[PDB]
Amino acid sequence: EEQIAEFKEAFSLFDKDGDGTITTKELGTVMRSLGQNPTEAELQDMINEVDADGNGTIDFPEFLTMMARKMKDTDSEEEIREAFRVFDKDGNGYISAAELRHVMTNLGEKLTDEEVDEMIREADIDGDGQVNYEEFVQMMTA
Amino acid sequence: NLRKRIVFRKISDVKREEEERMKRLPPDHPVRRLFQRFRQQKE
Amino acid sequence: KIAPIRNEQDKVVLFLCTFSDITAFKQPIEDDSCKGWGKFARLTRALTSSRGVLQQLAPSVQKGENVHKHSRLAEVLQLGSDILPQYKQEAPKTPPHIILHY
Amino acid sequence: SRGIDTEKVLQICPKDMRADICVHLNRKVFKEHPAFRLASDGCLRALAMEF
Amino acid sequence: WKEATLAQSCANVRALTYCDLHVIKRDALQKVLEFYTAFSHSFSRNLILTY
Repeated sequence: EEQIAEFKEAFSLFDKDGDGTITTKELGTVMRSLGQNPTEAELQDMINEVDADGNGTIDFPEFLTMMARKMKDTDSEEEIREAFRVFDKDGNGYISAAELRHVMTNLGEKLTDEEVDEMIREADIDGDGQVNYEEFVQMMTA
Repeated sequence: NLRKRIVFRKISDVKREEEERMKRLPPDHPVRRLFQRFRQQKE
Repeated sequence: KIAPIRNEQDKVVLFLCTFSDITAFKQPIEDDSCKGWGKFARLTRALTSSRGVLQQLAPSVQKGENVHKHSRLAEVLQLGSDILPQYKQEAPKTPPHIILHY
Repeated sequence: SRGIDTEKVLQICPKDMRADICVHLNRKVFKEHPAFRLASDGCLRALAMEF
Repeated sequence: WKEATLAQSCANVRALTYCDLHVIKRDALQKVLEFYTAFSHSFSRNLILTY
């Protein structure tokens, strides 16, 4: 989910209008620059279907949905990303001991505090009190 | 003893846990099996 | 584009092949995509180098294809200057009409 | 190098300063190479003493 | 750490430009990595040689 952050430059380059959405003038300009001249009604229906609002303004989620649909990520990557989303209640991409206790209590698989701390240490590699992406995936690989 | 080390909790952490519980996984079968395997290995 | 390099011993030792993407300015071809415009956006998103300062004036103008290819090839054509050492221990030769103080 | 011995300057300082100096001198390889991005402080220092 | 044996160099390596190298001996690296098993379990997987 964090890989889509690089699309910001592409959106800015495509949206030369500078009004926060793709304008008809910008579409015509880029179309003429590229050289191809398809049907105008084709572009109208394409932008209407792409844009969620459908009022001629293209927003970020309109392109984000298409990018996500066309991504077709790997099953293991999707599983690990979903697991990280569900463990991190705050959604900041960080896992703490208290979050581990909260998810353990919610799931019902409660463990003793010593056991939770030992699991944290087993996942911990730099020994400062953090659990990271590569740490968890390396623990899962074994 | 430098080799031996103590385990503990923090006041702010337990306070925020109490606050969170006041404002209170069922389909998490694979990670549940993961936790079971980790507990069995630790046993 | 390919450009082999010679050697100080009068031989060819190394090749040099350069690369560029023109996906956004060519005929659109797709194999398996969710939508046509989605595939178009995916293809155009990989043209950052061409869409940069190399051809930044393209959106402001029209029918710029007559100069975009020349602009792209101009940078590649300079590789002959980098081929002057010819993979050899090139000494720092003194410029003309300047004499060493020793 | 002039009339300065790097080894002697290192041995003049105590162990903690020596380790910190070694980390600073070799910091390029740790911070750029991805293989060292999972390094704890102890292992990082034990390696830096040797490079 | 994997071969656990010494081998003959099969090719020469030569300098081109003024370069700086950061060299580590085999014995000290092996001792450190066997000391830090948790670090080695990721160091072996992440470190890939160029040649």
